[PDB]
Amino acid sequence: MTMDATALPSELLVTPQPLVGFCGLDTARVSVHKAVWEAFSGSLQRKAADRAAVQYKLLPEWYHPKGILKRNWMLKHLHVLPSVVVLFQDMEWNDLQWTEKQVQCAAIVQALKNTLQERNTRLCLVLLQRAAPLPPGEDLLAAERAASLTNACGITSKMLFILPHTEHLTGYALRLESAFLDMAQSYYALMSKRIRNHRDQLTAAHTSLKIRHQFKLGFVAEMRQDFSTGQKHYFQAYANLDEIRINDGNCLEIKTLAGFLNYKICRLMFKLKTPRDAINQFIIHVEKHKSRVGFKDLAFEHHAWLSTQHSVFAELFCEAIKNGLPALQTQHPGIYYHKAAEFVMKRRDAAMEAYAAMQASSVAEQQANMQLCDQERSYNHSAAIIALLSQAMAQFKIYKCLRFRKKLAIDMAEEYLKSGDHAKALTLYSLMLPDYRQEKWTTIFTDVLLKTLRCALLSGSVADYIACSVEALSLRHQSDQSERILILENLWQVFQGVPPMPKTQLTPEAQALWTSALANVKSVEMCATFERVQLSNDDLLQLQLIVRVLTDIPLRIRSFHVILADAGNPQSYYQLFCSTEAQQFHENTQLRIVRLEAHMGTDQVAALLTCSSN
Repeated sequence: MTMDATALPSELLVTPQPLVGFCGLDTARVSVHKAVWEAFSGSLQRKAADRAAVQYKLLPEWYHPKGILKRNWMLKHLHVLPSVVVLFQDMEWNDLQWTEKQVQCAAIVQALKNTLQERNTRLCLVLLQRAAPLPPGEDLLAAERAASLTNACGITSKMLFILPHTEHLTGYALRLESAFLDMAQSYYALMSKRIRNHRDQLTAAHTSLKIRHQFKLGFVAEMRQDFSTGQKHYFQAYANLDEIRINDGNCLEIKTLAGFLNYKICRLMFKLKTPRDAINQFIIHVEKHKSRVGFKDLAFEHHAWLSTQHSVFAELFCEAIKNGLPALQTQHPGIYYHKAAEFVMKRRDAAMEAYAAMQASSVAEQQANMQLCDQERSYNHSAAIIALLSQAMAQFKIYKCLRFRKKLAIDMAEEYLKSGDHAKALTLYSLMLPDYRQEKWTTIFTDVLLKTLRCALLSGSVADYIACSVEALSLRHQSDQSERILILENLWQVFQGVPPMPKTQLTPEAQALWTSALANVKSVEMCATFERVQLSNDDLLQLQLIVRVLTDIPLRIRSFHVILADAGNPQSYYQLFCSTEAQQFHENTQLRIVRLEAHMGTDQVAALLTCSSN
């Protein structure tokens, strides 16, 4: 009435299936019963369609509805009440043991039916036989047994069954499956009759009860593989939810109900091979819900639910893929993963100012908001962003949308930086530079480059630091000149061991990081100019390579080395006296330079723009 219709998150996320249960038993009877139990699980072994959909639980102002009034009654409707109960003993004709088992089985099934009457589950009686098969029509004592047991508890003869050995037990377990299915379905149809005869009446326009009735009958139809009546009922329940215009800040219960039935309807669509329907539903719903909230909006609201909603819908997509629905994938494989990811980022941000407002001051219900603040503080982990982008990246790779994998990987790296775990971030950036450099998009390339330098300096990975710095040098004309100069001087500093000057930009811990390093770390665009390739019998070659500098700020002129190329035999412009080659070797000789060995100001470039052949 005033309480919530249903409060179960992730209700029956698993495929709803028929559920038959029966009384708990000791280890030795179940030890004889083993072969029967793995005969049951052979359906799990066999293909799912060959598997009977049933499952095994193995237990030990109008007036409100029965069994429907509560969400806990509802959860009971899930599993707590199997639609079939079967009492297990062995059927064994005997002399005195026969009578003893008669008396005891009669009494126990008597209590069992005393339990089962109100819950209306019918109690079918199936008994094991290890003895030789009985020819029907031969034993009149079997007839007396049937009479006595049937009159013991009112369970009819047809309900009674016999459990033979495996070669027959297989087919008879299967026909048992069929009978259990039939009587469960009869139960479910009856229970739906209950629902409908309740539905005819109304509690003077509450319609929450109506939603409960549709949702219960959704259980029923989903359960019975109808897949249709339930989804119609879900549609109608959601509609009547809508006609309930929001009274007040209690939009959250509405949104939760919406998400529940929304999952239900979408997945039921996916069961029915109606992807377009599902897509339109989920969009319609999510922007409806975006428009839903106006206030409070404690920034818990609209963020967590929306992210979870996208999450669930991508999960439904994956369910569809498991089914085999590629119509939705060929358009876009991992649609809502990274929308959910951006929503959880927004959620962390919202948490930031939620904190901030909590520092403002903190007479009714306010303590609840306080525990809310604390609980979302628990949520400040935001590794969920990482997981969501992980799934998004995988799914994007599934259909070759590499642009977005790169974008979401940079998002991963930047949140790693917010995570502080700059190491993984620099690993990502290290992988991500080459693709952009090939891509030539000169805007983005420097934009990621400055961040990559930031990661290198914080990490103290001086090798990557210098490499990305020198590639920035090669074409740094987009940025300001003095910054180029500072980069270069920091580079020389670190080649000869001096820490970089942005000391306030650095922290003592990172100081330790890169003071520690360089123990293993060892060893502007210009051109190689060879005057004479394909050497003849006698010649000489001097400094003809021309070291053009694209950077404005000059490279300091101290030294340089060129390593004599092994091709064949092992051996503002600045033109100088270096002039290595002055000797004679064998003819038909060519040359090719690995790296600059740039000892002008720096020791060496460590980045391969020392072209071999232009």
